Parts: sequence; C-alpha cells; structure tokens
Amino acid sequence: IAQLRPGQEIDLLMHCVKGIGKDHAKFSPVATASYRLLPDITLLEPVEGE
Amino acid sequence: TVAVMSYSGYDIEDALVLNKASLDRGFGRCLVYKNAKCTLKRYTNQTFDKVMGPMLDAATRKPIWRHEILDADGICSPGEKVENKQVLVNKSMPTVTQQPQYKDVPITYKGATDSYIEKVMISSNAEDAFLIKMLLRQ
Amino acid sequence: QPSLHKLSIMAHLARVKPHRTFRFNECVCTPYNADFDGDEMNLHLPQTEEAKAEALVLMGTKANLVTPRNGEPLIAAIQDFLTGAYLLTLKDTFFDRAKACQIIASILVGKDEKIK
Amino acid sequence: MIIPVRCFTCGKIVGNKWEAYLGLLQAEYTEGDALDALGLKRYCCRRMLLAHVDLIEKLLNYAPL
Amino acid sequence: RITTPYMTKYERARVLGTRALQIAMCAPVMVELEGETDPLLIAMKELKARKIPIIIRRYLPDGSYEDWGVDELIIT
Amino acid sequence: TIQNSELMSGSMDKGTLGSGSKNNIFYILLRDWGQNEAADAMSRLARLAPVYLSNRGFSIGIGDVTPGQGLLKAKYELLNAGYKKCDEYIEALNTGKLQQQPGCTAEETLEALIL
Amino acid sequence: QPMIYICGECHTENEIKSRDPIRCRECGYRIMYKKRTKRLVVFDAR
Amino acid sequence: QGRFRGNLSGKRVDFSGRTVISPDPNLRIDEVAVPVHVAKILTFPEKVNKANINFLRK
Amino acid sequence: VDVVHMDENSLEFDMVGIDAAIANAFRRILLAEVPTMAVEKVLVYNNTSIVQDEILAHRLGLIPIHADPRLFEYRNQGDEEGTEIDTLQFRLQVRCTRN
Amino acid sequence: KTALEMVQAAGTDRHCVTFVLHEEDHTLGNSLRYMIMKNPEVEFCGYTTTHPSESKINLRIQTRGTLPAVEPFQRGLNELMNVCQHVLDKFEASIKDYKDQKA
RNA sequence: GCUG
Ligand SMILES: [Zn+2]
Ligand SMILES: [Zn+2]
Repeated sequence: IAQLRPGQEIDLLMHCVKGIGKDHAKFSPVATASYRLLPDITLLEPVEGE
Repeated sequence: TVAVMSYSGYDIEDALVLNKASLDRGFGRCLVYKNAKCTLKRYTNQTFDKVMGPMLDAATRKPIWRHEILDADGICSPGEKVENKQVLVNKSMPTVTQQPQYKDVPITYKGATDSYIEKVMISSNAEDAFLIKMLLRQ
Repeated sequence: QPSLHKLSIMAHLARVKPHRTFRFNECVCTPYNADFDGDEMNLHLPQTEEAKAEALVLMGTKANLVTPRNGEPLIAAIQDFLTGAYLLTLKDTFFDRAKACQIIASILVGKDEKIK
Repeated sequence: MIIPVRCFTCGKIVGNKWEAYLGLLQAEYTEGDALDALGLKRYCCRRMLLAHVDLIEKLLNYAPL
Repeated sequence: RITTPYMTKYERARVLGTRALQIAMCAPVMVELEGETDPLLIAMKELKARKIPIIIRRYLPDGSYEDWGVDELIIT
Repeated sequence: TIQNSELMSGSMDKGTLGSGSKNNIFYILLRDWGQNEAADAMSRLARLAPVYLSNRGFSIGIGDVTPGQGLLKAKYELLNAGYKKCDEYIEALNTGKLQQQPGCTAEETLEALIL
Repeated sequence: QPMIYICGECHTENEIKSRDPIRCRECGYRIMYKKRTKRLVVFDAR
Repeated sequence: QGRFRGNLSGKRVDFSGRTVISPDPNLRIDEVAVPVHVAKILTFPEKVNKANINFLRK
Repeated sequence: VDVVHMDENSLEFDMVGIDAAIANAFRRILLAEVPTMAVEKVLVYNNTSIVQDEILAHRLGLIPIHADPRLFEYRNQGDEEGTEIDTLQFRLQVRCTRN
Repeated sequence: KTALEMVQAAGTDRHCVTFVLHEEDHTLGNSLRYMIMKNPEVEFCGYTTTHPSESKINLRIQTRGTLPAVEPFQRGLNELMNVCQHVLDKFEASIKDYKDQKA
C-alpha cells in the first residue's frame, strides 16, 4: 500500500461496498476473461522430407 | 497498449479512444499543485497586519461556513478540503491611509473545483514581515 | 477564432450533454478548419427573438452547405466516412441477411425511429 | 512513485510481485526469466514491472523523518 | 410589381423574427399551435400555413416603394 | 451511376461523397430535393460508415510500408543508371561541350539535366 | 488557542504566539510548517 | 486597442462561452452538444405568454 | 462443456455448439456485471506519509477483498453510514519507528 | 419503465415496432438479436445505441406478415432464458465431474 | 514568453 520513514504514520478506516465492474474496474472479479475459437490446421497435400 | 484501428467514429481527426477500465486503474492519473501566498507587513507607523481567529456562530458554537476550515490561528489547516468562496487566511489590515480600526482583507479560494491543503509554510523576513505560503492539491 | 469567410460562424441547435467539451459531427469540420487536437471554439447565445430568426434562417448549417465563392459543397464526408463508404461499395462485398440488417439498423435513431 | 497495485490494461494484481522481482534480479536471474518466474506471461503485465521506476525510495531521502 | 415575386432569404428571416417577438409578447396565434412552447417554432408554423399578419414594403433606390403581402410572395 | 437512389455501379470516392467539388451526391440532392433532404443523408452516412469500418477493421502496419523484393532490385538498377548518366553530364560541363539549353548558362543547363 | 509549528530542519515542535518572530528553539531556522488538521477527512476511493 | 478598433469595430460580448472541441458523429450536422456547466450559466430571457406559462412554471 | 484445466484462480473450459453472441455475453457479463466487494470511502486521520491521500485512497480501492459478494446487499443511494448487511469496515494503523 | 414500445407510424401498425430497453447495452441486445433473428417470421431485427452516454438500446423488429412483433420479441427472451438454463446445468455437471476425477 |  505505501512506504514510510521513522516518525511517519498512516491511520485510516475503509468501508467496502458491493459493486459491478461497469461502475468501476475495482469491482471487476476476473483478471482477464477471453475466448478463442479452436484452431484446425489441415495439410492439403501430404508433406514429407526436410 | 495501442491498437491502431478505426473504432466508433469518435476518432476522426486526431481524437483517440481511451479505455474506462485503464483510467480507473490509474492510467493518466495526475496531480495539480497550486500556490497561495500572503504577506503580513509592519508599516512605517508602528502598526501591523494581523490574522484574526475564526468568526464563530454564536447560535451553534461552530465557525461560519466561509470560515469552516480555519484553524485557531486564522490560517487554514493541512488536510482539509477548500471549496469556492472560502477563506484561507483571515487577514485584516489597518485603514490608516486614535486606536486602530481594521478592514478585513481575506485571502479566498477562487476556483471552480475543490482543492486540498497539503502544507502551510510560515517564515519571516528581516523587516518583520511574516510570509505564509499554502500548497494546494487537486 | 480565425475567420476567413462567412462559414466560419454558423448557428446550431443546442443539445445538452454531460461532458465538458463542445461536440459536433465531423462533416462540419471543413467549414471551421477544426482538427480536434486541443482546439477551442467560441459559443454565443443570441438574447433576442429577432436575433434567433436571423441566426436560424440565414446562418443555419442547412442553409450554408455550399461556400459563396465557387458554389461548391463544404459540409460533406471526411476521413473514415469516405474510407468506410469506399470499402462498403466495392464489388467484393457481400452480406447475408443477418449482417445486412445489423448495418442498416444503425440508421434507425432520432427522427428515423418511426420509418419502416 | 510506487509500484501500481493492478496492471493498467489486464487488471492482474502486480503490487505483490515488486519485492520478489527485485530479489530475483539481485540473484543471477535475467530480467526476462525473472518476469517468467513471477508468472507475468502477457506483455501488458511484464511492462509494468520492467518499465517501473522506483522513485519512492529517492523521494523519501528528502522526507521529514 | 417590377420587384421579384419570390420572397428573399433576408425577408423570411425578418418576417419570422418580428412575428416571433410579437408572439412572445402575447400576440394572437392564427395556427392553433399544437404542443409548441417556443415563439420561433410557432412563427415558422404560421409562415407554412401562409397566415402571418405582416406586409413587406420594398423600397426602390430612387425612393419609390411597392408593398407585397407575405402570403402573396412565393416561399421557396 | 446512381439511378432512382440505387447505386448501379462504381465505388464512392472523395469526388462523389466528399467536399472537393460538384458531382457529389450531397450537392445533387441539395438542389434536386432541398436542403433538409441533403442534411438527412449526411447524418445517415455518418451513422452507417463508422459501424462498417469498426466491425471490418482497418489498420496500418510496418508490413504495409515495407518495400517488397521487386522494388528493392529495381531501385538498385535505376539508381546506378541515373548516377552514371549524371556523371557523364558533369564531365561535359567540366571539360567540354554541354548543349546550352535555350536562354540558360551551362551551369544552369547542368542543373536542369541532372534534375 | 495554543498553536504549535514544526521547523524545516530541526523537526522540533515550537509554540509561537501572535507577533512573535518565526525562529525555532534548538536551531536558527526561520521556516516553520503548521501541523496537520485533527479533523477527520473523507476521500472517495473512486 | 484604440476606441475605433478595440472598443468600436470589435468589442467583448456577454452570454458567450469557450471550451475544447471533440467529435460526436451521433449528432446531426445542425446540432452542437453544450455541456451542462455552460447551459446552467447561459440563460435566455423567455417572455411569459399563453403558450409557455405552464412550461416556465416547471 | 469440457473442463480442460482448473487450478486455483484459473479455469479453462471448452463450449461447443454455442454461438459467438451468447459466448461474448458471458465474457462481457464476467468482466462487468458479476458483483464484488471493494473499498469505496476511506476516512483518513493522521496520514503523515509521502504518498498523497487521494493516491492512497485509489490504491486501497484497487486491493481485492475475499468477502463473498452474494451474502452482502447493494447500498442505497446516499445512506453513507451503512449497515451490517451492506458494508465491511477495515482499519489500517501503521507507525514507522527506528529499530 | 424499462421497456417503452414505439410503433412505426400514427396508424400504430403492429408489424413494425421499436422496443426501447432502458439500462441495457450490447450484451442483452446482441444475444437477443441472434435469438429473435432465428425466427422465420422476423424480416428485420437490429439494435442501435442512441448515444454512448445514455444506457438505452432501441431494438426494431419488422415482422413478415401480421404478427404483432411483441410475440417474436417475447419468444426470443424465452429462448435466451432456456439456452442459459441448459448451459448452467451442463457447465455445473461438467465441473463436478472434473473435480471427482481429480480426487 | 507561450498556446490557440
Ligand atoms: Zn497486464
Ligand atoms: Zn529546527
């Protein structure tokens, strides 16, 4: 959260509320959600050798 | 992370589309610091500028709203938020042009948006002038 | 701010929106020579009924589509409205019924909301 | 000034990784390999640790204490 | 009758502007306005129905003049 | 060809949808169907065009501006040939006869041939 | 209404009354900073 | 800055505003978006009459 | 639906026969419409650190909370004080001292 | 007041109707458009966001014949709910099965 | 002095 040096103090109270990601990104529950279609490589001609 | 593409038509002439989630996480978050300074001088006549304390409301034992953030020395206090038409230094000056008679000359925060006070600097020059500088944060 | 011809000042119908900037359709960038790179523009609110009518009838954008000089149109399409239209009207483009409808349905907003 | 708590684009928490990354660099670990050990696979997350400049330590030298 | 039959753009702007000021000052409205709260919108509706009580006096440069009714002039 | 508001042939360029000059569909509508009809079309295109581009995608990358093999060979040949010809012209002015173009000094002529 | 100010170099709290020169005991510094407000301040995390 | 040019030929006017401009293609070509902060300041004097009395009350 | 891999904090699964529009909705809902608990208001007393209070408030909001969202309820507009059902309170007090 | 139905004309022809859905975005509209465009009766279905600022989607359904257009829209919402119910059950069963094999 |  922070870095302090001698004689420095942080005192605070935090209130946590339910929210959706649309209002703010802080409420989003997933680091990333993504979908990829499955690859289907097809060799049209047989490939042999080097 | 820039994607070079044409998106939404709001980017026709140099305009660029930003991401809301990136801005929320802190992309482009910036601080603006502004000054406010006041000088209290000792005149040729043996008279001086002074800072009066906060003017209390007698009916409610709290300062009037225009004086809400003043500390007991009449100078605004670090940490508190200033709003428009609020005084920072409750300065009064002699209208000498038999006892002194003072006109109020308060330093006031003009600004469309609210600012926070980070520190108040008090120092004095050799001529017995008192210098006050406020650092303000947005 | 710099006005070289009469089309640099025109009258528009206001619509109130939350964000701080002034906003207009980019087809009107060519008369104002505006480029959205931190450009600023001025606004004046005529305080009289007679000043509304002279602003609306004489200085309206729909009455000023052509420059007085050579009689050529200045309010017209610009970048990403010419490129999108070009790529749309090329011979290689074919759409099925689902994507035809979803491009056309974009126009159904405002006064076109009632048309079949 | 201080390591950002969450990656700007993806949103992964990258605040926890700063102390480990500095330690891995103190050892023989390469910058690419150190980022790999922390688990920052995507480029968006890697740049946050790689491009971060730690000014909090320098600024604190001038702090009141 | 030598002057152009068509109403000029300048003439339309002034006739609407005076009519709107008159309507905004509580003048009678001859168009049975339906849900209109703006004097300029009401004035434009009156011009379309050709019911505006104003006569345009066109002054020739010599000093002679010809008066054309707003209804008589063609509106483009 | 735009016959009865149907586009029968041709793509739409700057010269047909843009601000440059006449033959612009908007101008034709203006005079033929009045100012209001012309304005409506401009508004409609502005809505339609971004949606197609945004969902088809247009991008520019170092690949687009990267010189292909054909140009890379051609340039070498063209540059070498051009440099050699210029040297010869330079040789003539230095030591000999360069046909002086009408109305010009020899140095002026060399500049023109070289350019 | 007691007022305590902290000096720039010594960092020692000094009580200065009105019309008193801004010098700090334990040092010669003439720059003094007022202490932070005791009042609670609310910040929206957004 | 003289009276002829500074104060007569060209002069400062009220009911005026200035801001940065940015694009919006979803507006019609005859429209301009005005922010609420300018709209609350820039007022127009509407004369009260039979057509607008119940509108201006609200 | 086939679960290719599941480990704490990561799930990989394959949906076969679903359409892109339905699938995109699930991704969009997960990113924006699934509720969670996060710090909204920070009350600050005695913050003497170099970090600015506004920056410190933003950092605290970003930090994730392990509380289960389904148990709690949405706070009504205003209603700052809150209730046991609608809010969680966390107190951070740290003072730095020489060893 | 989430759904306001605006008929195309003063005549209130039922076949063409625009449904304005409040507090909505592409997530409901795109999914609903696919479900209601798989109906043979709907000739044209499209959604448009009036402005990025306002969270409302205008969905226009034009039916092939005399269908009121409420009937195609309602059927599409019902189909989307059934597709969601099936996916949730299939996903939960698959997740439980995977954990059991891991154990 | 710089932005427009
Ligand atoms: Zn990342
Ligand atoms: Zn000291």
